[PDB]
Amino acid sequence: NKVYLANAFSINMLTKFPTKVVIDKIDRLEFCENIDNEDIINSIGHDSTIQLINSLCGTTFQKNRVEIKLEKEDKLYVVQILTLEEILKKVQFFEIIVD
Amino acid sequence: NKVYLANAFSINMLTKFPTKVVIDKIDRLEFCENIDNEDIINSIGHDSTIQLINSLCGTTFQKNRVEIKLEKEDKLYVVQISEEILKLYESGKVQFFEIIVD
Repeated sequence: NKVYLANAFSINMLTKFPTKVVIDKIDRLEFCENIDNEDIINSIGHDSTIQLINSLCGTTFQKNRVEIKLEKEDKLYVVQILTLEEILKKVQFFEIIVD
Repeated sequence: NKVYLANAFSINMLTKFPTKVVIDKIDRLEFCENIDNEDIINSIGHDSTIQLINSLCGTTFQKNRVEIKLEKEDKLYVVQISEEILKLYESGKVQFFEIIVD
């Protein structure tokens, strides 16, 4: 089981077919809880994104692009849409689980 | 139920959460067989993509842009884009996918 963070989900991440995926819209509390750990693989490359999540979840990610390829049992966490004030200002958080 | 034709899949297309989708990579034969039908809903807005599909499947779609909103049981057929359109399809950068929603 590996767990990724990105700004979107794409069909291009899936390796095996046919594949079942469960998708849920989650709140900021759930989102910050599950991304705040050592094993999560960050694939968000825009700094403004990286700041937005570091501000709202009090984490320390650095902009790091990776081409992620999801396998059975992998999880993907997605944020969709600076300084503190701006970040507080529209945003959604999703959880994607592969089977 | 509704069946769409698109050039992308997006989380915003889903109406209820949590939701499950089954995704399959299909070949040209199954793709063209499933979109060559009366009640399909064409969401593709570019002419490049639409003549490419028509060339390949022998269909006669038109550039029609729509906001897709998938509910339970709806199906989506996607042409996934990873001179300009021909380069991608013959570079091995265009693939075809079946998405059934739950």
